[PDB]
Amino acid sequence: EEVRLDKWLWAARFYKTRSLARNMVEGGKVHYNGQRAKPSKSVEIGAQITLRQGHDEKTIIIEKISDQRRGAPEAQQLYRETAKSITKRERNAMMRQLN
Amino acid sequence: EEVRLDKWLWAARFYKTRSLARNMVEGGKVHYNGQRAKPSKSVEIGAQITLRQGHDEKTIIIEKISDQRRGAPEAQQLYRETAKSITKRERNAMMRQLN
Amino acid sequence: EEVRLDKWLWAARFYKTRSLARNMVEGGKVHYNGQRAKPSKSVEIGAQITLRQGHDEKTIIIEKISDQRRGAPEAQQLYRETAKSITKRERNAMMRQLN
Repeated sequence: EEVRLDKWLWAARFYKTRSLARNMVEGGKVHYNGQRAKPSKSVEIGAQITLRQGHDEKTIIIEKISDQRRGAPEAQQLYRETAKSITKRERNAMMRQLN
Repeated sequence: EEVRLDKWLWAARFYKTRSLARNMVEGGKVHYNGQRAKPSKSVEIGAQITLRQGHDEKTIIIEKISDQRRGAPEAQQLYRETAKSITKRERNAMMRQLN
Repeated sequence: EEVRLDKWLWAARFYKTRSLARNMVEGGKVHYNGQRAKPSKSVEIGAQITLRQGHDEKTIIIEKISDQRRGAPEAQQLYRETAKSITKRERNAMMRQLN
């Protein structure tokens, strides 16, 4: 019911290890509702996370709270990425091919 | 718990002001479950809104009912845009200047 | 509410008849959490369904459980498609007759 942001990011399979997720938050690469955050902050439903994956930026809305890391098909249910983020993500994807 | 459509649209930050939202609903530029509606209609969870935000059309599903207009990061949780609406917005968009 | 994968797929308007839906699961054309399934498997919220529609594949998450096939505006609320599935569809799309 109460889970840390680093934990949650890990449970959602955004980062491979719990350490990587906690390093990523701490290095300011993850926002929570548009701000820098602690990795021990407890996640809320309807919160906005903005995170960096490889070269992508993703903004996702927390749908659900788990402290368990599960198979890929089963982790997706915790979050939806905004339409904003998707189009924006693929537009920069494009550009790199054209470069 | 009971919120007007014009109000909801304002809270969701689709229109900047409440008054413009009611003018938009009155002018048929907003659909509620594929039909024209009154701006005083009480919103439901899981309802379909179709609206024009500029030169685009957006179809979104109400995720959450609030009567509070809040910051941009916090308004996104009220709705998700359909896969249909997204692909279609992007279809017509990159259509406009290659023209 | 206890609903078949069968009925659910039909209620969400993925396949036009209840029989076609039962046939698609039975022919292995529908995955449930990355596996082949019985069309009698009871559907759960947050489950991952991967299905063949046209020449496309779609990955969606169960948002809601209904056993009622309702109007198109009203069915969309049972499910969301992942961003991944969306980009994958349009990638294989654009790539199609651009050929």
